[PDB]
Amino acid sequence: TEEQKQEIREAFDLFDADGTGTIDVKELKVAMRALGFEPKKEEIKKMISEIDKEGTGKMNFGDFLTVMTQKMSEKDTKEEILKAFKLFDDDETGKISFKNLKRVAKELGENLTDEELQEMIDEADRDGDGEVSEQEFLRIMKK
Amino acid sequence: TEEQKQEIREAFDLFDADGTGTIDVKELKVAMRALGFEPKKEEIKKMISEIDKEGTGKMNFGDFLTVMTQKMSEKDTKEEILKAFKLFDDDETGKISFKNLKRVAKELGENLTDEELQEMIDEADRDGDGEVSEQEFLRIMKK
Amino acid sequence: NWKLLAKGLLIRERLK
Amino acid sequence: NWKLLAKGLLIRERLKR
Ligand SMILES: [Ca+2]
Ligand SMILES: [Ca+2]
Ligand SMILES: [Ca+2]
Ligand SMILES: [Ca+2]
Repeated sequence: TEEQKQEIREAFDLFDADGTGTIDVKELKVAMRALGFEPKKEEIKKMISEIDKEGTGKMNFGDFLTVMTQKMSEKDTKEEILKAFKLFDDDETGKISFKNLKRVAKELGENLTDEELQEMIDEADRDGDGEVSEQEFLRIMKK
Repeated sequence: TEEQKQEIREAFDLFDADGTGTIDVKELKVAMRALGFEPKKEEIKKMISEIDKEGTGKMNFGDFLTVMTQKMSEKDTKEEILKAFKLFDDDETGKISFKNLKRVAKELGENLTDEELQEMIDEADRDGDGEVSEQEFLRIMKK
Repeated sequence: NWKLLAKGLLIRERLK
Repeated sequence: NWKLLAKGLLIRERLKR
């Protein structure tokens, strides 16, 4: 999209007032915020390392546009996955229970035994609390 | 339902005019025909072996009812699957083409690349003709 | 994906 | 299996107006 590309250019240019064609990689968090992201500490650490593999301290617009395109795609995918989580979690308990999963499978005409449904819970249930969190669901949706 | 349970009873009793409570297993084809099924030779061979695992040559009503309930449910799903087939095959060519699949994915809002759509054709295309027959579609659905 | 799409098609048809 | 169900839910929801 051309309008989104323009918005990304405008956010980059905020940090390049001198017109050098580069901005300090340390501005990434604020640049991302301008674009409506709120990246976590670990995410910033990883991105800065990925963007500036040569260690110069600087990024150009093409680098910035590539990463922001990636992040926008990832955000859209996340939001869609979270929409699906809510469709499982119809009781709004914040977790997908065996009950929610059984209900879904039945509703979608999918014939699964309790043993097969329990197996899906166990597969997703990384933290061992017997139900499926947003993070667990996110994880299993991207595999 | 009880209505159809009675049709099944009436079809059975056609072949038990002496009131023994059993009919010759050899009558299975004609009894199924009475109920509106036209089973193929391979299906009859299989059912007779399945129904008469002890080799007595006779079947009772409970066993007839069991097999007929299964055939009825199998028939209902086959017909629903072929309803979906016709929804893919909207050009009525009798095969689901790459074009048909792409159209369906688009109309349903599933973003599949040409590579992913081609993967789906290859998965279903057992006979190697580059398109998907009713038999292939039935297979890939009933699994 | 075949099951997904087939069921999508049948859901759509029913809603209509 | 998680994926099919998730996508099935999203497809159904989309199809409702
Ligand atoms: Ca829940
Ligand atoms: Ca858990
Ligand atoms: Ca066709
Ligand atoms: Ca074929």
